[PDB]
Amino acid sequence: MIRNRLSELLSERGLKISRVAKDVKIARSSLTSMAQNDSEMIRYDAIDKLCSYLHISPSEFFEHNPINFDFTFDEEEILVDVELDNRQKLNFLDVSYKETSQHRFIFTIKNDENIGLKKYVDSLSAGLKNLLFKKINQKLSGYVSEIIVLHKEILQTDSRLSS
Amino acid sequence: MIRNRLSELLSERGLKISRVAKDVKIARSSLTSMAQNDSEMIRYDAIDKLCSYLHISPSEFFEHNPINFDFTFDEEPNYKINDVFEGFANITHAFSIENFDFEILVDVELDNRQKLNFDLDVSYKETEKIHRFIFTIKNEDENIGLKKYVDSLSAGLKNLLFKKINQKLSGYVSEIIVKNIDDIEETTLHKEILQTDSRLSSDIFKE
Amino acid sequence: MIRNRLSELLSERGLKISRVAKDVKIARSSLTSMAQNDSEMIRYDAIDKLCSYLHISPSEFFEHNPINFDFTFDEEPNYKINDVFEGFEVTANITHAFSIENFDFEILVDVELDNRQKLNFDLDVSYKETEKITNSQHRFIFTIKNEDENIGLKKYVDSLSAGLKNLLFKKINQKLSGYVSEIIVKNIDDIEELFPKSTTLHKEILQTDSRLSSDIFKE
Amino acid sequence: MIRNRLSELLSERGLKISRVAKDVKIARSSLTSMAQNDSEMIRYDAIDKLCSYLHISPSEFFEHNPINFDFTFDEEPNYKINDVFEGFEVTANITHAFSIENFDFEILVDVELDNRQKLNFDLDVSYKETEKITNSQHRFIFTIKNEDENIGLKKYVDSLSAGLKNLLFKKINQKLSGYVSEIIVKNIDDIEELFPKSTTLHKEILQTDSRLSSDIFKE
Amino acid sequence: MIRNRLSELLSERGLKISRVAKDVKIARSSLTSMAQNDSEMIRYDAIDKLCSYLHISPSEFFEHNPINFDFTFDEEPNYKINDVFEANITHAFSIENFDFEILVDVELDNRQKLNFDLDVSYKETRFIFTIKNEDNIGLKKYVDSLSAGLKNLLFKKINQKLSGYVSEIIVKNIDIEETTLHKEILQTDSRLSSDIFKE
Amino acid sequence: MIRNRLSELLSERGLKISRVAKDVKIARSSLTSMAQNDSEMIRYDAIDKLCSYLHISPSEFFEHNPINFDFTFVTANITHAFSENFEILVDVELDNRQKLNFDLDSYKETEKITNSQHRFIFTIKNEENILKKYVDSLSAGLKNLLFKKINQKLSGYVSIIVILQTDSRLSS
Amino acid sequence: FEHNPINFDFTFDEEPNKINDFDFEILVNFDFIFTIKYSAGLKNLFKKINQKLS
Amino acid sequence: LKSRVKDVKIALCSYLHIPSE
Repeated sequence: MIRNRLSELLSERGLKISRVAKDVKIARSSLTSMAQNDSEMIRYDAIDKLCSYLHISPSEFFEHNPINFDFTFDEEEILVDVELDNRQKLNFLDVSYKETSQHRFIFTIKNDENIGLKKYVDSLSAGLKNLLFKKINQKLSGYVSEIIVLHKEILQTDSRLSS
Repeated sequence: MIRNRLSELLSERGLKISRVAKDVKIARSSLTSMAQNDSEMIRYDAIDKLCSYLHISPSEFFEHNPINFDFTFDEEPNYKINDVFEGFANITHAFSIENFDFEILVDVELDNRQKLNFDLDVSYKETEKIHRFIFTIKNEDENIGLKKYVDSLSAGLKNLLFKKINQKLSGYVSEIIVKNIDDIEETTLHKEILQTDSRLSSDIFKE
Repeated sequence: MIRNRLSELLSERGLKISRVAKDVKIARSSLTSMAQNDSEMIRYDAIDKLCSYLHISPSEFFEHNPINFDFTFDEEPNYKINDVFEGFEVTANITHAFSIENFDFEILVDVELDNRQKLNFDLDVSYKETEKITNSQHRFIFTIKNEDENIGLKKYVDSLSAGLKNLLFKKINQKLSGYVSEIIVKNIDDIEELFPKSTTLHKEILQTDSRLSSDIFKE
Repeated sequence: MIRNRLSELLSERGLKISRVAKDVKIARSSLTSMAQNDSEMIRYDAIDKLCSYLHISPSEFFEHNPINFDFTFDEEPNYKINDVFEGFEVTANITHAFSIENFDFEILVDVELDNRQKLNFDLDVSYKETEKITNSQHRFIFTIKNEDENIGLKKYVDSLSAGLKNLLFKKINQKLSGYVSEIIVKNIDDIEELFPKSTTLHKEILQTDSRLSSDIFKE
Repeated sequence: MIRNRLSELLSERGLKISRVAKDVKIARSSLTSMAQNDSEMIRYDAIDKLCSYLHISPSEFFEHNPINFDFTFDEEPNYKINDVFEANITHAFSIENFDFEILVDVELDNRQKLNFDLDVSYKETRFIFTIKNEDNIGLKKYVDSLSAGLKNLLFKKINQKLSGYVSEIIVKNIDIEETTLHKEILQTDSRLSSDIFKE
Repeated sequence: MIRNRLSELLSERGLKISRVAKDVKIARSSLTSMAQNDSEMIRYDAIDKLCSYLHISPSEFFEHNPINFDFTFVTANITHAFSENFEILVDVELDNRQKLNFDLDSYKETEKITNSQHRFIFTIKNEENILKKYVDSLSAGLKNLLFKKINQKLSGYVSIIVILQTDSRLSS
Repeated sequence: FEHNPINFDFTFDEEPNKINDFDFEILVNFDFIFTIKYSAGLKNLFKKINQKLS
Repeated sequence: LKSRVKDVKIALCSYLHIPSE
């Protein structure tokens, strides 16, 4: 669980993406992608150029939490595996379709044994939780569209969870 | 100036590339390079995995100093190459250089926007055999300000800077040399020139 | 900023363009271009002849202010274009061919002083209305949407003289004209008139020019 | 006469051509051409950048003198050329290909002062010998015949400064070399060597440059 | 400014082009053309025969004055022509406004050269033009100095050149055949009427 | 008999043909031809520009005399090419209409000062010493012009032979 | 056979060295005849390592 | 324990503490 903090810092200091790109000589698209926790790799040069410009040590740019989450699906259930440190691996479910520019199916988990999992999710900070929420949805949405298969409308459609 | 400070941590811990490779499912080949500070891009999954396995925080997996050094090489160098047919593996048998002088422009940007500027001049000295071309700066008294800035850095950053500048110097010399030398069939002469490297020795960059 | 004070000198001394063009042996077209500041490169011989004929040292021929403004426009703007079918073919009129709903983009200005320090101001521009200068030509009129936070730019601009401010005002408008026209031409294709010397919509929209009225930038 | 004083300023301030080119974002070739006076047309942006970077007004960037010299070469000279045979092919030594017996031409100099009145001085030049200063490149030497009846021209030239005098000398020699090389190449055809990178006689003679050495036109 | 004085001499003597053409054996057309000061070249042979026949010195034959007038016409004129679709030139084309600048460069006996500038505007219809600024009085003071004959020659030169600039512009801008319109305008002339060049 | 005194004026004032041509904007060849009394027709513009430049009235430019004269008729070496042995009817029409008539009648010898120029000396047989008094009164320039004209015309007639470069001399 | 409450994980290096016309790292958490607490029936796992080297 | 019994690393005796059955 790791995330950038560029989005916030930029909001706090009042600077807009446009100036940041011109001053640090980095393409707008890459800088925009790096601020939403989308890119998978962060070029070292980018970290040094930004840290120098925003006058911040790399302590602020990166936010880390040792707790990790593992998700597993079959080819036929969201098998989350809270994996805290000390190799204290744990296991936690069943979700079923409930109801249906933005088409969104609201699948809903329906199961008094999630009390430990809910406590674990509550501990994560706002940004990491938002990353976790985006990650769980992205994974399921990728898998769900496979069942439906010109314009590939299903690809644009995503899934949703609630609990 | 940013480095990854992986090797240091691993040594004090007492582990080895081999163990970590499996303990955290990271290709042995990649985990090797990322330890020599010589990989352009680092992924996030690596950061979290390594930070957790060694119970550390990102703050100590990175070292950052505001000063940045940029190196622009000369476009018109004064060089004489004397094709020697006798002898050709030796390199000295294939070609020797009477002279080779070019100008290095170094720009040092401090924390404050202030952009101090320094100028350097380099000259061919001799050919040692570890072969390795050796180049030495001419003026180190009119340009001592650069030396003060280089020493203010830590050991790792200085080592990285030295690795970078030496590689860049090797690039200009090897590329310029390959253009005015006739290739001879054997590991051809051109291939031997490419593998060759050059080192700059001075008080300003002692290590 | 630098300019050729040829026009002011010619106006003051009372000479006309033809008399000078014939006497110093420089071609009229080139001389009348150098009267304005459209020309990019000037020849040494022209400077020598014009300085000798008018009894002036090169100090009075050039006026230089150390300040230097830079202009860069937003790469990804917001534009809304509605196709209008009101019989453009019969009469070549801008309003008939199309209408503009909303046009928003960012203009970043980077005032650089004589000192090595560099300031930074931002400007937001919006479309207001199209106007009729001649019954054959029109000029779109935009307006800056933030003047309470950019009083500095007004303070620095007013430090210039009349000619250099005229030169700057021409530069910003000319750059705005090309950028706005390029977006419209890329978005909408061309239509030719029914009765032809025939002029298409692309050429007509390329010839037209924009303007950026604002309390800060005038004259 | 007018010249750009970039070289003297760069020498005085201690800066070097490489540093200036990187700082003002101008290609080194153009800047080193502008260091001399070979360039004919210069850009406004170059003037602004170089004046801003060096903290100088344009009054110091240009030096101007109202005087103006115009040289018109004769259209009918007397050329005496012998096609000496000495195996030029073995070694490209110009003197082997040919020798000059007697080359005489008339140079008409008009000196236009700041006042509308103008004077007129006439000069006669003759061939003498070949300097052979460099084994690869030889320079022809010509001397002004009448110096006693043209003393007035010397008085006027000495009123100019060092740089403008240098510029004047560069012009008379460059034009004299073009007039001579053109005449010589018109008289004799070309011969090429078998063993090269091969250079013909035409190309070698065009490369060869002359020089007019006399007290009036010193330095 | 140089003119031949043959026409004045023949009238005072009492002869006529017809008589001389036979006495000096010179073609009648050539002799009568050389009599109107409008031939570009005079042959050496002609001077000796005529000088001997009239018992006159060459100095009497030629009249010379140092002042030289050079006229340069504008290259960008304000021409506005109203086309009429109903030969009489007044029916083909009618001129609204035709304004251009004439630059005059009087060269005195001394090397010093004075400069005067004149503006010319269309008045009515021989397309008669007139000069806007007559005060530019320095040019007039000099025209008066020229003798009676030389002044007439200068007036003829300006009138012919004016026709050149005008006719060309009009014919090169307006289209017709019924001696067509084009063959009429080129023949049409023009005259600059004002006190400065009064004849 | 009419000639222009440009050459004498240029020699007297010290000016050279090169400078005069540039100042008066007249081609060098035309001015050179005019300065040696060769061209047949001349322009008014040249007369005015030259007179103003030299500050001279046309009186000095032209020299005229009413007396007129009328005439009526193995190797590349010219001498070896051909190989044994005409009368000239001259008049002296005076200004008073007192026309007079003179008769002069063969090849005497050939003299070539140089290989480049061959001259045939057609000395006159002296068939009227009164003609000679008339030629004497003339000035130097007009007499030289008369010599040049008669030599040119008679040489042209003799080059009968058809070689062209060679010129015939009628001397006495 | 005998239920074993212990299983072993062995992994050699992927880059061994020596030839003429051999030191490697075995991963088990602990770390020509090549030399260097957990019934003798099963112990005879030893058999698997034998085939591993050759 | 069902897909859930992954921990076996197979697309038991020491895993569920059961030759036994």
